[PDB]
Amino acid sequence: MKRTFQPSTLKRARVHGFRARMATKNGRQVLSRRRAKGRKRLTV
Amino acid sequence: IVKCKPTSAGRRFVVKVVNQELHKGAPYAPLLEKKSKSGGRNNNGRITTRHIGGGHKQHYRLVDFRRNKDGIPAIVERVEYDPNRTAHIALLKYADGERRYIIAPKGVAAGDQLISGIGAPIKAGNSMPLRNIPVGSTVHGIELKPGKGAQIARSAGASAQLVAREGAYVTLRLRSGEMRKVLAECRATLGEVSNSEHSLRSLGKAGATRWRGVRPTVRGVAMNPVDHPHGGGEGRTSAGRHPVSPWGLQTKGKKTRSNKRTDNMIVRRRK
RNA sequence: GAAAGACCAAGGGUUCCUGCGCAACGUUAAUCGACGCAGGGUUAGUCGGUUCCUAAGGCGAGGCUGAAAAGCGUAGUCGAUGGGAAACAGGUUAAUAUUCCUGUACUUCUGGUUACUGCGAUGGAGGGACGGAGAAGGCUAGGCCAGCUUGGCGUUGGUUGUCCAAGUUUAAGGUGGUAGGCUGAAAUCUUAGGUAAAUCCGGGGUUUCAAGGCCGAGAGCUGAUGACGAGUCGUAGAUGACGAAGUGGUUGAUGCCAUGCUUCCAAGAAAAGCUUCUAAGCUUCAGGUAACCAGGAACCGUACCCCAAACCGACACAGGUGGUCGGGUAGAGAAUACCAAGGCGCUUGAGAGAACUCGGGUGAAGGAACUAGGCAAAAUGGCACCGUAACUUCGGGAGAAGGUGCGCCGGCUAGUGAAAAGCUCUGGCUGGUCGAAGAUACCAGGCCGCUGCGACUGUUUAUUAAAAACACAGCACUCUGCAAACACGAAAGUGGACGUAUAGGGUGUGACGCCUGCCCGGUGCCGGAAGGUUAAUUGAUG
RNA sequence: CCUUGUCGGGUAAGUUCCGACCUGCACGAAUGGCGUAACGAUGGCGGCGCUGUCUCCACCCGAGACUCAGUGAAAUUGAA
RNA sequence: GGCAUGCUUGAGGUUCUAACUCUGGUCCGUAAUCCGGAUCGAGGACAGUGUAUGGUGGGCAGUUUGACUGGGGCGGUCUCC
Repeated sequence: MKRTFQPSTLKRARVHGFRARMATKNGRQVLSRRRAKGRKRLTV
Repeated sequence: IVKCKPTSAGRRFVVKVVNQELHKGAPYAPLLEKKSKSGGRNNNGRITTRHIGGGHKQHYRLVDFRRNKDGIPAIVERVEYDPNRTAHIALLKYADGERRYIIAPKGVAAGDQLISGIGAPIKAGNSMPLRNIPVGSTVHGIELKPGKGAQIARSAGASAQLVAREGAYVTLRLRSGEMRKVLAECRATLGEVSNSEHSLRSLGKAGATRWRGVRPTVRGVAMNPVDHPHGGGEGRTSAGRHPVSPWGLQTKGKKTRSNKRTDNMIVRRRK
C-alpha cells in the first residue's frame, strides 16, 4: 500500500534546498555546521 | 413560506421561505468583489474560533452605509438576494446614474425616497439626522460616531425605538432591551428591515447546516480529562464540576462586561 | 482484449540500438539478457517550458513592535493545478520525428517604401469572466449492410455460384455565415455621476424606423490533376518502376454546438493581452493609419520505462500510483461469455498417482438430530401481467407474500424520403414442432413472525473492538451594544466579521407525539448595603 | 442480590424468549420519563424452504507432501 | 460656644479645556490610507500604562501521601509500669 515517501523535485528544493536554508538564521547555522564537518553535499 | 412533503428522510421537516419579488439572476457588476474564506484562523495560522469551515463561493457586495448623497431623489430598481447577510438589499439609482446597494426597508420595487439633511420627511427609507424625528418612532441603521456608518439595528427584521430627547443626546431603546444615549448628529433611517420571515425556518437535515459554513460540535462530557474540564468518567457522568468553558470560564450566568469607558452612555442595563 | 493493448503527467537517469563476451548476477543451465567492455543514438516560429497576467500563500523597502535574536505589515515582486498568437497530411531508422523530407497552410515582429494624418498614462469605461441539476434537439467520429474492382473453384457429400476471400482511403486550412442563440435600432440636443479631464461610458429630452447587429457546430465546393493503394514487373531473398475499385443506405455516441437553454438555492475566481477615452507632454518630424516589397522568430526539454523487472515498498517483491483512447457478436449496460488490432506462456523441470493438508464436483434414506449459535455450504435470482396484510408521521410498508407466460418454424403480416421509392423498423394474436428440461450456459433477492437499543443518511480506535459509542436537525439556559463576549499572541496586531442581538460565543439534551413533580439547607452565580472584621500608605504617644 | 421468584403461552421436554403480578436489596422525569411508522453488515428468540452442518462418511478432479537431477536457508546448541 | 475670613488639607459633587485618547471624517507625503503630519468632531482629567499592595485563581507547575503484617488490602498496633 501507500508508503510514507512519495517523491517530487519541486517540494524537495523549496523545503530542503540551499536558498531555503540560507534564508533563515537557524538554517545558516545548519550550513556552517554541516560544512565544517566536511561533507561533500550540504544540500540534500 | 411553504412546508415540504415527506418524500425522503431529509425532506420531512424542511420549511422553506420562497419569495417571488426577488430579481432572478444577475448582480450589478461594479459593486461586487472578491471574498476569501478564513477557516477561523488568524495570522499565526491557528484556529481561534471553533466550528467554522467549508461552504460555498461568495462575492462580497459593497453595501452603502454612509448615505452621504444629499438632495438627490433616488429610485429603486429591484430587490436582490445577498448571501453574506440575513436581510435583502436594494439597488438604487439616483438622478444621474451612480447605482448603489443599500439595506432594503419594508418598501419594495420602485418607490422613490429622498436621502438628505432633512427632506420629504417621513417614509420607510428616508435617511435624516436623529434630532429631526418625532419621539416614539421606529428607526434602523443607526450611526454612533458621525460619518462612520450604520452599526446598530441592521440584521433581518430589526429596529429600535426613540424614547427621550434632551441636550446633545437622543436616548433610544434597543432591540435587546438596553437603553443607550446616542449623540444627536448621527444619522438614521425610518422604518424596519425587510426580511422578517426568517425566524420561521428549519433546515431539516444535518447536511443543510454544513453547506452554510458551520462544522459539527462535540459535547464536553464525551471527552477526556486532558481535553476539557468537564472531562472523562465512567458511563454517562453528570460532569461534577460547575459548568464551565473549555478554558475555565463560568458559563451559566456570570457577568463579563468590563469596558469601564462607555458606561456613562448606558442608562439601563438589559434585563 | 475497459487489459496482460496503445498514449500523456510525475518520477527515474542511458536501462534504448549494434559489435564483442558469460567469471560474478538471474532463486537451475545458458550460446540469452534490463549483466560486463567498445562504439552509436534525442534536430521545432506553431507540441510542452521560458517570456506576459494572476489565486491560495511567501518574502517585504520605508513603518510600527520587541532584552538581543526577531515578529507583523504598506508600496512593491514572486508564486499554476488556471487565464494570453499560430500545422496538419503522407514518406523515411538498425535506434528520432506534429521536430528531418516532399506537399499545401497559419500567426506575430522588425527594416525600408508609399499614401496620409492629432499622437499620448501604469489613469477612466467596455470586454475577458465562469454554479448544481435537467431536457428539447442539430451534427459528427465510428460500426454494419449493399454495390463495385483484384484473386479463387476446394472437406473427402455439395459448391461458375443468387458462391468465397480481401480491398473500397484522404487531413489542417480556404470559401461559406446554415441548425440555433442573444439583441430594439438610428438621429439630435443636454447633463449635481464615472476621485482631473473626456468627443468614451452613465442619466435625461425629442424624433424616425422595426431591426439592425453580434455569436455559431456542421453540410456542400475546394485542398487533391495529388498522395495512399491488393498487387505486378524489373541475386528480384533486399529493392527499382508500374498500380485497378476507390460508391450508395442505413445506425450512431459519455464526442462538438453549449462559456447555450430552462429551473432550483447553498447565489456561483482574479488579473492581464484585447477594444475605446482623455491628462501632462504635444513641437504636431516624432506618433498613428492602410498599402508594399525586404527579412527574422532567440534558449531549455525531446532517446527508453510509465497498473511497471527502469517509479514508491532492502529484492527481477500476488501490494500502491493522477489523466485520455477503447472495435465485433449477444446484452439496458464501460457488467458478463467468446474473439479482431496488439501482446504474452508469469526464469526450476521430469516422474509415480500413499496417508494427511488446501481449492473443488456428485450422493442412497433422513432433513438442524451438529453447535456457544443454521457459522459455513445449499437454495433464491430475468422480463411481462395478475395479485398483496397488520400498521402509519398518509409519503410509505412493498419488487410484501404468492402465481402464470417465455424455444425454433410458418398465417395473417413465409422513422428515414418530392414540399415518393429500401433499409433500421411503425404490432400483436394464430398454427405446426423438438426435447426430462426453452431467462437451457456465465450473469443474479432467501422469505416471514415477535421483541431490546439508537429517529434516520453519516463518522470512529492507519495494524485484534464498527457499536447501543461520537455526530445530527430540533429544544432550553446564559453571557455579548461594537474598539463586543471570546481566542491567539511578551507587545504591534490578526480571527470573530468587512458581520451588528431574527446576530455571535459557551454548556447540557438529542427527529416526532404526550409531558417534564416537590426541595434554596450545602456549594456556585446574581442582588444589596446598614453594621462588623480587613492591605500596603500615614506615624500621634510611650 | 436471594432466583431457574410466582402465573399463563410456545416444545415430547424451555436457567434464554413473549405476556402479566409487584413483595423497586439498588427505576423515575431535559446525566430527560414513557410511546413510536420507516430505517440498521445492531442484540435476543420462534417458523417455512433448504441443505454433507450431522447420524457416518464413500468416491472422483487439480495444486503440494513422496522419488530423481540442479541450486540450497532458518530459529536452536555445556558435552554425549 | 462659636462669629466671622484668611491661611493651608483631606473626602465628596458639578462644570471647563490644555494633557492624554479616537480600530471618526477630508487634505498632504503618495501612484499606498500601513504609518506619520496638518485641521476640524467626539470623549476628557476618566480611560489606559508603569511600580507597591489586597482578593480570586487545578487555568498551570514542582511535589508529598510511613511501617510491622504466618501474601497485602481492611482492621489492630507504634512510648512508659
